[PDB]
Amino acid sequence: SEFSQTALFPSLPRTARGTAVVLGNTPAGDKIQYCNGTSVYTVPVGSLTDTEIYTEHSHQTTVAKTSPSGYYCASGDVHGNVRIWDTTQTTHILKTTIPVFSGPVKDISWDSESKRIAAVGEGRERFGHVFLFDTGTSNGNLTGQARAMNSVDFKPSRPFRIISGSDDNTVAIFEGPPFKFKSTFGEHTKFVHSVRYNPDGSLFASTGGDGTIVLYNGVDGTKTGVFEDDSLKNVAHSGSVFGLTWSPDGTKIASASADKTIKIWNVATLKVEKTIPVGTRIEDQQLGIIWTKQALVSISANGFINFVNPELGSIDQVRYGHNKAITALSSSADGKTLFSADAEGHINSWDISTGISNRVFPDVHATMITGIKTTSKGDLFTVSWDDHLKVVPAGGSGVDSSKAVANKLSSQPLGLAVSADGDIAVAACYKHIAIYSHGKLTEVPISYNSSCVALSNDKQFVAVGGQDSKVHVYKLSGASVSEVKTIVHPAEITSVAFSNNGAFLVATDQSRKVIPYSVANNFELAHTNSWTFHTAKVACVSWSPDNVRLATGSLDNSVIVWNMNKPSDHPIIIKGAHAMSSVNSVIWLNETTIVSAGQDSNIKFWNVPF
Repeated sequence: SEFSQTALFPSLPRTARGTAVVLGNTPAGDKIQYCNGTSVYTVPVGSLTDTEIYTEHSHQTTVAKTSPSGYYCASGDVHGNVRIWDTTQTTHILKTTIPVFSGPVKDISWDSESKRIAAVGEGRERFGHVFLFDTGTSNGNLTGQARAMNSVDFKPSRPFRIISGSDDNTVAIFEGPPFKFKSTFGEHTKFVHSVRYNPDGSLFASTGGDGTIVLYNGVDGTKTGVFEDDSLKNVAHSGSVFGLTWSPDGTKIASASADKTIKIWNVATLKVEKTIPVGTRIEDQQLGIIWTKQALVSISANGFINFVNPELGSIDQVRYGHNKAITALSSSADGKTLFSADAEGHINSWDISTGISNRVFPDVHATMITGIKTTSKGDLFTVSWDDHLKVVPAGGSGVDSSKAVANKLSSQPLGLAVSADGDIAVAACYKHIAIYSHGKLTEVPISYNSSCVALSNDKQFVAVGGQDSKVHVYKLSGASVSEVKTIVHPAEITSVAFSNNGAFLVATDQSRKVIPYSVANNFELAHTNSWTFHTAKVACVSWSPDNVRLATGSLDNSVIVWNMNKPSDHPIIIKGAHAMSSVNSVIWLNETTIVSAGQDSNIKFWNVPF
């Protein structure tokens, strides 16, 4: 009512080296599903801003699958929980939730009728469970394999069957309902990571650590062939195969491997038609893959989403982003570009209007970036816990990190402020106020530990928040500072910002207070009202271009919009702006538009009318 979300640049899937990423998809195949944090993402192969998120799991999400009917989605987590919910409405009403076993769910499978669900993983009491979706009633017994079950799939045609892959190196097949163990197959010599039936259920294939792909008769599970690459010796891949998927017509199979390639195989000839190399880096290993009626997607170890053109044997599109906590944002002066930085030093550029992303490479930092700022000349200023302040030139690749000027800092940078043109940059460090201008770094030692910084638009003031529960305001001339005000807070300062017109300075502290000061009144309190609505640490603050409204992001998952003109009015509270996640950064793109980023790797845009 008082606000609405206009867009989302979604988190990439969570990844773990040498671990499979299982994807789900909608009936039309127009959208895929994957997980990060405690959420389930439904990403369209069409849009880049209309992804949908479902965040009701209380534990780290592992896999999510939408029913053939398309009305429901069954998602599991590391604790063995499987939630079944409506995907059609913004309410996502829970139909059923059930703890299938004590341990992480690794894969889930809906049956053709959308009446049954099979879940496999690492339980103490069992590695798999099959039950009716609406009632939660057991539909059989998946006992049979000795170790964790990594993959599971229903035979889409009658007579119904269920196949599974396990860490015991075996493939198992069950018949029913009620489902019961039928047989085990031992073609594989290492962990089985993926087992899948073709669209008509006449056949299914398996693959895993041994790098081989075996083909089987869908009803009895008798081996009918193996896919081998003529360029290799009796194997399909030169390393572990984390997943395989069938083309819509069932004539081809695509596999994703640790050998950094995606291969398209012809089912009839059992030969590889095309090998699609992603790159030479360990980040290029392929950990998951899925072929829908509208797209073939493969996931890199770095989280990137690769759209494959099976016909041309090439990568059509690649979506970048983040799967680790976003820690800083900056938007271009012209409002067309947004830069985002994360806890692991990765930076992405985004076209604000389209959502198209670009990953800065090589990385500007190998660790935690606590500040980033773009300037009117394309330069990109950054500070990181590798104790450096770097300036990266622009649009030649867009940001040739390869030509960034690095400057070692004396102490850890916790905040960054840079003038519009990049003439002056100031970094609040643990034991210094670092100033960079005209290619020279000057570091003023301070007797307190700073926590944040803000530079006034006219470049005359520098406000430094401190762990001494004080806001130190200085008049700046070159790298020479003169303190003109020391503002006392009841707790440690967490963030600061000057309004564009320089009329106000706002500071937030660990007591959860948000306090603005009148610069014209020598930094005296602008109002007596207590703006203490956040129920958790305030992590960031930013002013609207109107110099009246401001916004704060907090560890309590919300963004709050404050109004300097009506201090006693209740503020606008976007509750759960970033569900189960802290809002680390916020910026006003215009008088009624805010962009937020959180620990959840999500970047959200909000419209907040006057």
